[PDB]
Amino acid sequence: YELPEDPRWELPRDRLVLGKPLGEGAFGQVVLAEAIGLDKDKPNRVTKVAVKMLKSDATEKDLSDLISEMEMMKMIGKHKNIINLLGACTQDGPLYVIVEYASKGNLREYLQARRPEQLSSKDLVSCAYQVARGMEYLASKKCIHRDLAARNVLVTEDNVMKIADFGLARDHIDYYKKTTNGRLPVKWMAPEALFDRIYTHQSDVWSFGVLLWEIFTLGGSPYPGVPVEELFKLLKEGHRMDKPSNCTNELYMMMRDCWHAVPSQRPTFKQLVEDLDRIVALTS
Ligand SMILES: COc1cc2nccc(Oc3ccc(NC(=O)NC4CC4)c(Cl)c3)c2cc1C(N)=O
Repeated sequence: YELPEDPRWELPRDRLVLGKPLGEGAFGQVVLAEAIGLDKDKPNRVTKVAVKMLKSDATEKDLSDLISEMEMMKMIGKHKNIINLLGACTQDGPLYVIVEYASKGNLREYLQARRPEQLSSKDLVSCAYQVARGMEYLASKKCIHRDLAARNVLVTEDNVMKIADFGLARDHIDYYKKTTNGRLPVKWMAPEALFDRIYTHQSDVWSFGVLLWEIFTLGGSPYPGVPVEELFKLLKEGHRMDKPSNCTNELYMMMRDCWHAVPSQRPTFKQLVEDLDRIVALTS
């Protein structure tokens, strides 16, 4: 275990004041932290940051995984609407990967806590637009998410949506095994991805369809009370979820377009961004 230094991102450990943990192990031992002078221009400023690290009893393969994650972020590059890499502590101690902090939790929790401040109809659509922008970027950089969901969209102090866990490789996951927090991850998967193991930017758009439904149900659980075996039957039968209560016909049509049985007929993020752009413009 000897990691190579990268002076682009390298940060001294003495510049990193660690803090309370974040988000229930959902992202693999993350903590709140305070980085003293990330920006070498203003070196006397603290910045609130998130810091992922390896677990108490992590394996040699877990380290391999965490490095790939770090390098992935390096390559993909910066965008407002994704979790950006800020730095890392690689030398003379455990690996710390420092990323942008998102004060107001994930999107599911964010929406649930703000059920009836209010979110204007505009806020919700604005929020959906932002995720589409973030996904357009990732798509432009050949990056397939594979698990796009409100659970993996974080929200900042400034209410900016930041996509997380995009990329994060692996290779036949168990459909039946749940998120121990209380979630069945297969319900976001497109049929081609679910059945045939074929992940594409189109399969992500299917998931974005489900994410839209999540938004306009203020953190609603999709296919509630439907076990795995039943979900298979439903998707096979061409079943699609009902329109949310607070959700226009235009937006529901967008969901349905995202849930088009034929992958190539689904709209691209590029298109979704443009449509959402226009729709945000006309909303209270
Ligand atoms: C308070 O809520 C959170 C804020 C967070 N802010 C930043 C990063 C977080 O966690 C993450 C979330 C994701 C990643 N990693 C990636 O996004 N990696 C990308 C390349 C695959 C990392 Cl390091 C840390 C946060 C998690 C929570 C929370 N309640 O769970």
